[PDB]
This record gives sequence, structure tokens and C-alpha cells, in this order.
Amino acid sequence: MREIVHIQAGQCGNQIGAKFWEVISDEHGIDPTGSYHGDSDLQLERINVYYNEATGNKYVPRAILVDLEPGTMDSVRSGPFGQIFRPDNFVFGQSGAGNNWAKGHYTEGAELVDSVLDVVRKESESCDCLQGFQLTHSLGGGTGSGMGTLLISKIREEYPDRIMNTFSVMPSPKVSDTVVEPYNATLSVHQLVENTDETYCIDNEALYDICFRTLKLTTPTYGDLNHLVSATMSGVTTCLRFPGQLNADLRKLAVNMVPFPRLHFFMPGFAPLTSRGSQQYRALTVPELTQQMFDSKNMMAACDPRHGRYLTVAAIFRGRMSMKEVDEQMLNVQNKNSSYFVEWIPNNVKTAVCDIPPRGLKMSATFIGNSTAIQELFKRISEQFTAMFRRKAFLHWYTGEGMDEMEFTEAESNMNDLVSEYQQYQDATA
Amino acid sequence: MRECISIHVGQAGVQIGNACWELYCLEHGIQPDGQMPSDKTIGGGDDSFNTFFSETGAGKHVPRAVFVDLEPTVIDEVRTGTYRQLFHPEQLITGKEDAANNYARGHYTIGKEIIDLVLDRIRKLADQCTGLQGFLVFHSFGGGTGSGFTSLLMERLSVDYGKKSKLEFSIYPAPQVSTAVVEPYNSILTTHTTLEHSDCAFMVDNEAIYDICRRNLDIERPTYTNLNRLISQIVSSITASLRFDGALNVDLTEFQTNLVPYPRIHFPLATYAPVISAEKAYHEQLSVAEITNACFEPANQMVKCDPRHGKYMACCLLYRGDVVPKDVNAAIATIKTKRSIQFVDWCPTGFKVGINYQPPTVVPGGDLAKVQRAVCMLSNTTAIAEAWARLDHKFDLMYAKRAFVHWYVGEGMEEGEFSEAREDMAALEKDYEEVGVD
Amino acid sequence: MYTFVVRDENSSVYAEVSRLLLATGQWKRLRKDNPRFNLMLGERNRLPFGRLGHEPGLVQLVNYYRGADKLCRKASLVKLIKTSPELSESCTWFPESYVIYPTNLTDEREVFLAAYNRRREGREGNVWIAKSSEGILISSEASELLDFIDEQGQVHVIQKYLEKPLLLEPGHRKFDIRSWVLVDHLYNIYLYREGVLRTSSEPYNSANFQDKTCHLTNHCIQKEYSKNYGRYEEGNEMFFEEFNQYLMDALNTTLENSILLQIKHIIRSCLMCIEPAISTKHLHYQSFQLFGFDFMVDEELKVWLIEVNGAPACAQKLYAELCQGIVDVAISSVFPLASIFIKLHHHHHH
Amino acid sequence: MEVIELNKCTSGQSFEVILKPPSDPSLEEIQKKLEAAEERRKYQEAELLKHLAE
Ligand SMILES: CCC1=C[C@@H]2CN(C1)Cc1c([nH]c3ccccc13)[C@@](C(=O)OC)(c1cc3c(cc1OC)N(C)[C@@H]1[C@@](O)(C(=O)OC)[C@H](OC(C)=O)[C@]4(CC)C=CCN5CC[C@]31[C@@H]54)C2
Ligand SMILES: Nc1nc2c(ncn2[C@@H]2O[C@H](COP(=O)(O)OP(=O)(O)OP(=O)(O)O)[C@@H](O)[C@H]2O)c(=O)[nH]1
Ligand SMILES: Nc1nc2c(ncn2[C@@H]2O[C@H](COP(=O)(O)OP(=O)(O)O)[C@@H](O)[C@H]2O)c(=O)[nH]1
Ligand SMILES: [Ca+2]
Ligand SMILES: [Ca+2]
Ligand SMILES: [Ca+2]
Ligand SMILES: [Cl-]
Ligand SMILES: [Mg+2]
Ligand SMILES: [Mg+2]
Ligand SMILES: [Mg+2]
Repeated sequence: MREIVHIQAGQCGNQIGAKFWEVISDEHGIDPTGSYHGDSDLQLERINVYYNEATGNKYVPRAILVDLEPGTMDSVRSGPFGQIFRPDNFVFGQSGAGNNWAKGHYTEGAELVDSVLDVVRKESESCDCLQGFQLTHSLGGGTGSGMGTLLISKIREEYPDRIMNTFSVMPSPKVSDTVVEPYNATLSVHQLVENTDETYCIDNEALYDICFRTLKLTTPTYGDLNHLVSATMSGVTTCLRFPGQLNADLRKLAVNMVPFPRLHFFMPGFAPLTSRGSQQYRALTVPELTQQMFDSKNMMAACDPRHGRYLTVAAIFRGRMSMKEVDEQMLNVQNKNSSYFVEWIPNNVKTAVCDIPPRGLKMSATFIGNSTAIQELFKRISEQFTAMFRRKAFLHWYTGEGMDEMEFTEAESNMNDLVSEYQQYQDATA
Repeated sequence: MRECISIHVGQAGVQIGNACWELYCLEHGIQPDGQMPSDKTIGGGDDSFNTFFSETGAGKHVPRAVFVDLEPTVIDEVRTGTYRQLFHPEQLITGKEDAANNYARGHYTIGKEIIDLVLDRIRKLADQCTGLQGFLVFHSFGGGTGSGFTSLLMERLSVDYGKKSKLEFSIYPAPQVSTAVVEPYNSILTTHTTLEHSDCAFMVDNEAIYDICRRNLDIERPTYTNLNRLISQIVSSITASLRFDGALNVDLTEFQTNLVPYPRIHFPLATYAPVISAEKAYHEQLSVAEITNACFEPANQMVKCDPRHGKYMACCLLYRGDVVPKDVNAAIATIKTKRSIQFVDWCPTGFKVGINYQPPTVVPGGDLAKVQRAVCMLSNTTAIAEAWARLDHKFDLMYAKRAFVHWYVGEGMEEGEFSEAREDMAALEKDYEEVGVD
Repeated sequence: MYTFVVRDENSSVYAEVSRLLLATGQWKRLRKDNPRFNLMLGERNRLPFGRLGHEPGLVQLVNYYRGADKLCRKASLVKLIKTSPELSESCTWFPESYVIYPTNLTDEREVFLAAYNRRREGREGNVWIAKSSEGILISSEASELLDFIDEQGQVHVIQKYLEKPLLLEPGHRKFDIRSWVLVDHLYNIYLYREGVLRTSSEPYNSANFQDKTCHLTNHCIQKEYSKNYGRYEEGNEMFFEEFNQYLMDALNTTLENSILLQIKHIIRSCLMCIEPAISTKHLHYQSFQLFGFDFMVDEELKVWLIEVNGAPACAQKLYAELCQGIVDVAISSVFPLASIFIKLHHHHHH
Repeated sequence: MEVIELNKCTSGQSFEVILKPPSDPSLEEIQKKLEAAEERRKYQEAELLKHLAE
């Protein structure tokens, strides 16, 4: 289990997907040309997880760029690293999806999905040992949302024995004002709970709050938000890209993180939270990393950890530090807040340390929590969904593409069931 | 002379195997390229060290070892490491993707695609044996390969080598270094399916080794390297009698004879003294009496447990260094008047003692100091069942909620195997309590 | 913030210890199966000693000593005294006792009678009592209580009933002494300076021996089949201040000289005997335990140990002082926050 | 405390000290269990591939 195939879909999926590739290219010492120019050799040790080696020691990201409209990836070309991608891996249509899940899933996206699967096949065939897929998309629009989940469904049919992982951006009214985004997200969650193994819940609500209140950015942009997303995507994939013991491939992460198949929606956290311009002058201490990464203000999903219980936790420390201290502080958190870690999963927190830090930090920490409190996020989407659906408002945009009402009430039921299953384990005891 | 084959399964079995075989070479004066100047029968021989090493006409001494991992990266550094010319390429068997910490993945799913290959390469070693005694099997309880492939191999080895003995060295899981939440699941699954196929298993609780390295080697955060070199010392003390001239435990059957009166109760506790830091500037060498007494301190056991509150069924003292019997029996006389040592009624209160004059060989640049005398005690006490109760409690907690169980059902395993395995363990806990408690 | 779990909700003493720890603002009670505890106040039966001391990052303490039942169950005690060289059969403070199994299911029954008829050979006082680990019977013939044991289905002990006890006047009545001893994790032995005399309210009668209330000093049988319960002393409990004054006024001695010396001697002897079997000095977890020693004083002011109880209750006006001493001495010694005991130690040279 | 069966050699000694006298399934069944679980895998997979075909 080595190679991961990466897919980014829609506007958000390509934007955050592009910044991820910029960030981890730097960490591994690959430049826009695709050449290695790095100092350490930890950088190349597992570079084949995400990159294909090519012509004369050129590295090509094993990345597929999907959108139903072109300006998305004309903009990725224009980007810092735009020329590093394999040009035949740019798959795009002309019509857009009009923030319409149905157009992404059933009509416009159906027209384009087969040619995406051809690039997927050509990339999957060339893999010594494919471990599975990661998709970046938002859940509030049409392409990454509806065509993203159409893709996931078709990849699973063709590769049923491989891991499916998503980075899924949750919509929030603090950031966007399109009314139908709760419809699109609810239909999307329905797919995700059935066809992904692990989903990182990247809440725009939590991203907004972090940027607005904590970093005091009073006019937040998507660049401010995506700065927190690439730091998080970097942190959570550290264990896949560098040598190490814990959660070092997608499946072992899934076995450690997912006690029940449907409860595979993770709450990510990061410390220290930093602005794009900001160039902080003091490294954090290990006790500081530790308390910040668990602090509710550092979560990438707008959920209160103290309102639920942690089923499983993965923690990743990066930089040069005492492994003894990291151990001591991690043990401190559990023993000082033992109530918040379910007792019927012994030792459910696992800790990894990697010595290569992120660009611009000496010390950083990434949190991945499987907490029952993520139900608050699904509850928020669910309330916005039913406020419109009980009057069937704005449904014609969807029935006009062939969808029936029943499909909406089924997605709504599956999501309320998931919230219900989280409550179940929140109330379970030994 | 009768040969022993070592089988190293998974990361833990392989890395510990690297540690032992390195230690074996230093103890026998075998060089990294397999040349052994002191061996004067060239290209052959039947000395005691040929138990573990075969010979080539070129003078190469080759471990009777198979290394097996379902993924390649660990055995790859064996293919490229300091002892690369020691092992034949056909001894090092790798797959492509591992068991993902899943017993069922390594037993049923991936094991099936590699089991016959391993058996064939074990046969090729067996064909080189004029009189094979059996096998020493190194593996973790907690990984998917270490638990799940091992128990499949232990079933087939009983089929193909029905009268050969099989001994395990087993790494019992500890959260300070464990890598997966389901390690209690895998441990019980592999203990249940291996129980009947293992004559005598030496359990090493990673928690116990980890705290010995911390307390006595002054290692802040012990690595596997730290742990494996200490385990290798203990493994070497236990196998010294197969590899050197002596009269105690000279073949694999004597381990069972001397340590295992009851077949299911086949987990001797191992205790080792002394463990001394190499960077400890000034050090006062410990006497026979002092190291023998340390054999009865739980802080020196391979498994934390309290043998005061159980019963003994057999005890073996394995000395290395400047030890003579007179000092052993004085040390033993003093110790029994001071400590709680109660044997089961149907057994004699007594010790089997073995002395080897060469003191322990330390790896140069390791953490262990050279000492003049050392001892490894092998005691079959019922107290070790405490470790079973710990594992079983963790299991019950998780299984009651069926947590992670779908990962195993997903691989073809039935939910009933969980509860068959768990009631085998419940029977085992009750066997121990009948023997060791009134 | 220290953590603790409670697993013995029927314990008066540790109910009060739990309450005191909370009131410190520095102890949080977890729920009984949370493993991440500093302190376990454990159950009486099958305390899971095998699971303590395997939590990284937590010093763990428990309020019972594994193995201490060999002091605290009556058949075990007899076998302990008879077989341990430092206690011995040459032991002046334990009554002649014999462990006897029902015929129904080693045993000393026929070694019992050799001394019994030794007492009959000179027709010495040959009265004995048999008890279990209400539920008792005193006789003068082996046959009645011998069969009494077979009439029940578990091992019993038969021990010399002390025919000439010390009786307090006014009342000509029996009593026993309960002593509360705390053994900490360092195996320091702390005698609680307050003891109690559980007294009889009825005159001792030598002539007829199944008058259970005049012979059985136990608190339960006194406030039942006695009808003078509480006349002489409040709750049939005499305390040391009072009993000391009776000793000075009536006997011209003190409590310390005539009785406590022997009591301290017996407590240390018993507890140092078992120390190598139960000490937790180099263990991965640590233990402390409160014990209740029960003594009888005969007419010549000789003290006898009648038994040791591993889960004692306290006297009601004493609960507050004792359990606070527990927190001070046994708990906060290991878990410092932000005497009422006499330490029992003696190092004679020879 | 008796010392028994003492053996000496140039490498060392061994002996016994006594303080107190006394007071498998076939190649066939195995393969039958690997195939049974394998078909349980393929059934679970077929049901998924059926569901996805719907
Ligand atoms: C991450 C990318 C992004 C962030 C967000 C929206 N966009 C895209 C740019 C953007 C901002 N503004 C605009 C005015 C005209 C054109 C574009 C913009 C904004 C900004 O930088 O502003 C200075 C911003 C916007 C809002 C916002 C906060 C906010 O940044 C503090 N909310 C919570 C809005 C409100 O709905 C609301 O509830 O606030 C009480 C808001 O109504 C009011 C009374 O402000 C208001 C204000 C237009 C009205 C209704 C619905 N939308 C969405 C959220 C909300 C906004 C930043
Ligand atoms: N003492 C010691 N323990 C180890 C070592 N390697 C792994 N372990 C322990 O073994 C358990 C993990 O199992 P592994 O040996 O890594 O697993 P594996 O056999 O490779 O199986 P999979 O990777 O799941 O296919 C954990 O409890 C580890 O702490 C080692 O080198 N020394
Ligand atoms: N965090 C983040 N969210 C985005 C970005 N771009 C769009 N979104 C969000 O994604 C949703 C819109 O979906 P979008 O990706 O634009 O539509 P698509 O092109 O049809 O897939 C809204 O909830 C937006 O707030 C981005 O760059 N970062
Ligand atoms: Ca069209
Ligand atoms: Ca030779
Ligand atoms: Ca067999
Ligand atoms: Cl055979
Ligand atoms: Mg858009
Ligand atoms: Mg086609
Ligand atoms: Mg492995």
C-alpha cells in the first residue's frame, strides 16, 4: 500500500486542492518545474505516495483536476505550481453546475464523469500497490458536491477494495449566501456516509470564526480560509508522506479511527493558528501545542468537544522536540479530562511525531478527532435543510433535472439517523 | 546435534530477529559476511552452534531463519543492512500490502495468498536438516501479520511437522508503544487459535521492557532499537543452551519437560538481572546473591505481575558469567527464608540451574553495560495470568459495543470467532486460578 | 486534580473518606469503571489487583493489601500463627485454636482432641467455642460443637473459650476491645489513639454457656436479645478515657501499662509477619489498608487477640477523626494537597 | 537442600537443587476454513456491487 490518487472537484475542491499541492511540494523539496532540490532525504523516502517519478528525476503529482467549468483550472494553471500537474489530468466541461447538486450528480456531471474515470484508470493502473483515493470538494455547490459524490460512487464500483478518503468543506451562512447549499450538503452527506471510509469535516463556519475572531481578520477571504485548510491537510497527511509507525497508510488510519462504519467523520484541529502574512517569532512549547490542538477554538469543525465524547483521537506533532514531553503532555490531557474519552475504547488516543516541521513553523500539532460532538454540525445543516424542505422551497431547481422529492426525504432521513447514532454512543457506558 | 529453525513474523518478529541474530553472531564470533574464523571444520560440522547455523563450502555460516512480513519495508532493510550477506534471499519473504493491524486480514485474507510460499521455503530449510527438533517463532500479539499470519502458520506447521516442537517469543501489547487500538482483539484471537499448536511461549510485555529501559538504562523515551536489544539478551539467555555445550535444556523438548507440566499452562515468566547502563560512570558489580534475589523483583520481570500471589510449577535459573554452584545454593537458601515462594503441591520446590562461564556479550555502542555475571530466571508461575485478565478486560470493554468488529467481519471472519476466542481465554483464566489459588 | 473511583458503596469509613476528598477542592470522583484514577477505594471480593499499576502517567493507590485476608479470615489466621516461625505455636497471646472441616468435606480434628482430653486428663477447664469465617456455639463437650460444624457446610475454628475474663463493675460483665490500625504504602503501622470497648449489658454467668448475650460482646446481639442495652454506657460502647479511669480507680493501673503494651505488641507482630507477602514497596501499584483488631482481656490483665477484620466499621462519634487521619496519612502522603495515630515501630538489638 | 545430577564441561555447569519434595486439524479442515471466509468476502462484495448497480 503505497500510492494515493488525488482528485479535486469543483471550485473549492480545486482551490484548496491546489494549495495542498503547493504546501506539500515545498515540504518534499519539489519546485514548480517538478525537480527535487531538497536538503534532507526523508523528503524522498515516501514521495511516491503522492508523486509519480517521470523524465530525468521529475516528480508529477498523482492528481486529477475535475470541474464542469474551465475558469477553475485556467486559474490553477496560472497558479504558482500550475505547470507541475500532468496536463492530460485536467478534465473539464463547459456548462458549469449552477450550485446545483442534481446537475453535478445526474445531468451535467454524468456527461463528464466517464472521461474522469479514464484518467483515474490510467493513474490507478500504474501503481505498484494502490491504497486508495482522496477527494477535495465542497458540499455546498454543484460540481464538487454532486459530481464529486457521483465520482466516489463510480470509483467504489471499480475499486471496491480500496480506501476512500475525502476532504469535504461544509457550507456556512457566515461565508456564502446561496440558499440551496443545505440541500446540496444534505444530499452530499447521504452519499458520504455510505461510500467513504474517512471524511475530514472542514467546516467553513469554524474557518470563518477562527479567521474573524481569533486572527482578527475583519475582511476574511478564501485565501485566509484556505491557509487554515492547507495547514490542516498537511498535518493530517504527515503520517502518510514521511516515515513513521502510526497511521502510516489510509487503511491503518481507518482501522484506528473508525469503530463503526458510518461514524467516519473526523473533526480536525491545528496549533498554532496563524495568518498568511503573520510570521510569528516564538515557537510554542510542547504543553502549549498540546492544550491548543485540543482547544475548541482550534477545531476545523464548528463543534464543541465538551458536548460529546471522543471515540478515537490521532495527534501529530511536528518539529524538533522532546518525545518524552510530548508523551507526558498527551497523557496529561487524557488523565485530566478522562470523562471526554469513552471508557469502552481503551487507549483510544495515538500520538505520532515527525521531525520535519511545516514551512514557517518550528513546532506544530495536528488533531484528528472522532467525536460524537460532530453531530452538532450535521444538526446545523439539518435545521437549515428542513426549514426550506417543509415548504418544498427551491425544489424546482432539482426536480427540473429529474429528481423526485423522495430522494430528498431519504437523504434527510439518513443524515438524521447519523446524528442519532452519534447520540447513541455519546450515551453508552461500560 | 539437532537443528532449530527460527521463523520471524511481522515487524516485531523481524526487528527482534535482527537483534537476536546480530547477538548470536557476536557470541559465536561469526562475522557480518558469515565467516567464522574459530570454526575449523570448514564447510560442515555438527557442533552445538550448528543448531542455529548451517555452513557452505566457502565457509559461510548461515542462520536457520525465515523472515516473513506481508509488507516489504522492514525486511528490505534486512536485505540492505549490515548483515545482508548473512541471509539467503530465499529466507526473506515479503508481500506487497500488510494486514492493516487486522487479525482477520492477516489470517484469512492476505495469509492465504502467501502461506504456501512460506511453507515451501521452510521446507527448503528443513531439507538441510539431518535431525530437526522444531521451531522458534517470533511475533507480536498486536499487529495483523504478527497475530493473524502467525496463527495460520502455527496450524500448518502442526500439519507438516507433526512431531516437531514449536516455541514462541511473543510481544504482548503496551499502549506506550502500541500502534493500534484493536491490539487486544488481535491478541486474544491469535492466542486462541495458537494455544494448541505451541508447546511453550515466552511472553514479553512491551510495558515491562519499556520501564526497564527507562529506570535502569536512563533512556528518556525508549525506541524499538532500545527494546529489541534488551529482548535479544533475554532471548539469547533462553537459547544459549541450544547453541553451546551444556546439560540443561539441550533440546526443545526439554523446555516443555522442564517448564510446562500442564500443556495449556505453557507461558513461563522470564526475569532478567542485572540491567546496567553503559554510560553509568562508576558501577559496583553485583554478586551471585544480588542478581539471584533480583530474579524475584517484579520490576525485573518481562511481565509485571506478582508471583507472591500465585503458585510455582517449575523454576529454571540460567546464569552467564562468573558463577559457581556453591554461590547459587547459598543465594537460594537466603532467598527462600526471605521471600514468598510457594510451589503447587504436586511439584517439588526446587530450581534447575544452568551456568555458562562466558558472561553476556553486549552489542558495541549499545545501552547495556558489560557485566561479570548475569542471570535469566524462567519460572512457570500462575501470576502471569494477571496479563491475561488485563487483555481480556480490554477486550470485553470493546466487544460489548462491537467496536471495530466490522473490520474483521469485512475480511470474512464471523462474529462468533470473537466469542469462541474469548471463552477459550476465560477457560484459560480459570485453569490458572484452580492451579494457583485455594 | 487527583482522581478516584468508588467500588464499595456499603463502606461507612470510605463513604466518609470520599466525602472528605471532594470537600478538598482537589479530588474528582470518576465513575467506577473509569481506569484513569489515582486512587481506588475498592470492593471486598475479587478486587482486580492485576489491573492496577498499568496506567502510564498515573501513580495508583488502593485501600486494600493483596494477601491481607490471611490475617483477616479465622481459619487463615490460625494456620498463619501455627505455621509462621516469628509468630509460632510458642505464642502467648493467641488462644488455643484448631481449624476443623465438616465431615461433609489440612484438618486438625483428631489432633484437636489430644489436647482436649489432655485437659480432661487433669480435668482442667475444658470449655471451647467454634465459629465461622449468630453463627456460633459455646460448649464443654466436643460432640455438640463438633457436629455443629458438620451441621453446617464450611470450615470452622474451635478455640479455647476464655473462662475467666475481666469483668467491669458495676455489672460483672464481659467486653472486648477494638483497635483501628492503618498500614500505609510505606508499611508504617499506625495505631489510632482512640479505641472502643464493645461491652455486654448482662452479668457473665460461668454455669450455663448458651446464654449468648452474656458471652457474645458483639454490638448486634447486644442491642437485640439484651434488655439492658445502654444502661451502663451509651450504646454499649466504653471509650478509653473512661476505661482508663476505671483501671486507675478499681485496679490501680493504667490502660497503657496493663493492656496497650500487649496490644501494640500483637499488632506489630502480626503485621510484620505477613509484611514480605503483602508489602507494595517495589510494586507497580501501592496499597494501604485500615484494619480492626479485636482483643479480650482476661482477669489477670492478659491480652488475647481474638481476630483481625479487613473491612472494619468505626464508632460513630469517631468516624470524623479516623477517616481524616486516613486522608492525611494514607492518601495525601502519596498525593500532596495545596497526630491522631501512634506509629508502631521498635528496633531492639541482639 | 540437595544438589542433584551435576554436570561439568569447559563452558560451564548445570545441576538441580531441591528444597522440598512434592507435598490438530487437517490440511483439509484448515483449507475449508480459509475458503469459507473467502466466499463470505465475495458475497459481501457482490452485495455491494449489486447495490451500486441499482
Ligand atoms: C471567506 C470568503 C468570504 C467571506 C465573507 C463573505 N464573502 C466571501 C466576502 C464579502 C463579505 N462582505 C461582502 C460584501 C459584498 C460582497 C462580498 C462580501 C465578508 C466581509 O469581509 O465583510 C467585511 C463577510 C460577509 C458576511 C459576514 C461576515 C463577513 O466578514 C466579516 N456575516 C456573518 C454576514 C452576514 O450575513 C451577517 O450575518 O453578519 C452579521 C452579513 O450581514 C451583515 C449585517 O453583515 C452579509 C453581508 C453582505 C449579508 C448576508 C450574507 N453574507 C454572508 C455572510 C455575511 C454576509 C466576508
Ligand atoms: N518490542 C517490540 N515491539 C514491537 C516492535 N515492532 C512492533 N512492536 C509492537 O507490536 C505491535 C504492532 O505490531 P507489528 O509487529 O508492527 O505488526 P505487523 O506484524 O507488521 O502486522 P501489520 O503491520 O498489521 O501487517 C505493537 O504493540 C508494537 O508496539 C519491535 O520492534 N519491538
Ligand atoms: N473553504 C473554502 N470554501 C470554498 C472555496 N470556494 C468555494 N467555497 C465554498 O464552497 C461552496 C461553493 O461550492 P463550489 O466549490 O464553489 O461549487 P462547485 O464549483 O460547483 O463545486 C460554498 O459553501 C463556498 O463557501 C474555497 O476556496 N475555500
Ligand atoms: Ca450537454
Ligand atoms: Ca564447522
Ligand atoms: Ca502439536
Ligand atoms: Cl514431523
Ligand atoms: Mg463557486
Ligand atoms: Mg470511455
Ligand atoms: Mg508491518
